[PDB]
Amino acid sequence: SMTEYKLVVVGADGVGKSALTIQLIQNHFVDEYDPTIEDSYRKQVVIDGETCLLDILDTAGQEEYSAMRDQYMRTGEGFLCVFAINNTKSFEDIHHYREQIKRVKDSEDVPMVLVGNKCDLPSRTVDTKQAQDLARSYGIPFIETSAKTRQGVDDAFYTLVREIRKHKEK
Amino acid sequence: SMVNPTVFFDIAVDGEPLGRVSFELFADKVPKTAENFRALSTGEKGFGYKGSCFHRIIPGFMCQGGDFTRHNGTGGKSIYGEKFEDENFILKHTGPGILSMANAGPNTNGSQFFICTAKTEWLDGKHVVFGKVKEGMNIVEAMERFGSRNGKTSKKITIADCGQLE
Ligand SMILES: Nc1nc2c(ncn2[C@@H]2O[C@H](COP(=O)(O)OP(=O)(O)NP(=O)(O)O)[C@@H](O)[C@H]2O)c(=O)[nH]1
Ligand SMILES: [Cl-]
Ligand SMILES: [Mg+2]
Repeated sequence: SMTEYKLVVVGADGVGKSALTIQLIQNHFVDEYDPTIEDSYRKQVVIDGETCLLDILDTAGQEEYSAMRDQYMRTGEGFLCVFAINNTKSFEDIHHYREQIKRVKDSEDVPMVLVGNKCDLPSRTVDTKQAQDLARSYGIPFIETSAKTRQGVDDAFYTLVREIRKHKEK
Repeated sequence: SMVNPTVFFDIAVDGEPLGRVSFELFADKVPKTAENFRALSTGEKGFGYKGSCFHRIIPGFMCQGGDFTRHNGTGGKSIYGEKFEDENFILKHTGPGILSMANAGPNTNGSQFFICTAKTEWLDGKHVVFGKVKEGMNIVEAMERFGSRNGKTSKKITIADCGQLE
């Protein structure tokens, strides 16, 4: 079989949206910070035995162009909502991204995965339990990742595809 | 001008001369911000714009540059320290040629700046406008063609020389 999924990566600035995406697409970790305006990637993968093309939209961690950010969300089928485990503000921003996604998709049931990135670092400020509790209240998966070590990278994207597939079954 | 300094950038494309852009710096209305840009253009403090890159060029919007510390679009510093406060918002982003400070939120001016190639009114009250292109807008228009939707440039656009004009 073959399907195709539009995935959109969102979250506050500097949390690792691009580093996660580049690990998935290019299998390397970028230590330099290259701020995003917008980037798009395509990758063929096999998830649960079902082949699919992932169209990934890597968005900027912006708060000013929310109106422009709405078109991204309209066509996206699933959303990776990323915060960094050493950036409490980025975690506090998550509910804003979820409210935005729900508004644009006109639904309370939108495929999404909460990603806590940078789990390799020793400077944690957000507790795993805090993130697990938030994800539970939304009814969505929570995945801890490190773009640096590649821990959880495939898991985050593949879990998002599973969430889309589950949503399409309803 | 009898009051406002004029500075110039000699722009290069992969090291080859493209042309000169000169700027009027509005020291009459935005003195601290204009003085920072003037001094960074002459290099008189021991650091400044000479050699740095226009790292983000988006056609229809702006050309942004000025990171001479990290050389990657995240850095920069002012003559007053790493950052300085937003001086005023008297002037607005009214059209092509406006020179304004890049920032990462309130009171984070360093050295990065942008040159508008269109009216960018949504930046009013968030970026400090402090100058305008005097001569060489055709050179800015030429630089704009090396940009792309996401700001990445197809050739390296640098400030090969800069300074203050009489
Ligand atoms: N140690 C560590 N550093 C990481 C990790 N992910 C990203 N970084 C670092 O964090 C910085 C920002 O990463 P980046 O992916 O550009 O963040 P972003 O969310 O895409 N930022 P923007 O919203 O501006 O596009 C970079 O210096 C990058 O190397 C991670 O898992 N571990
Ligand atoms: Cl902006
Ligand atoms: Mg990015």
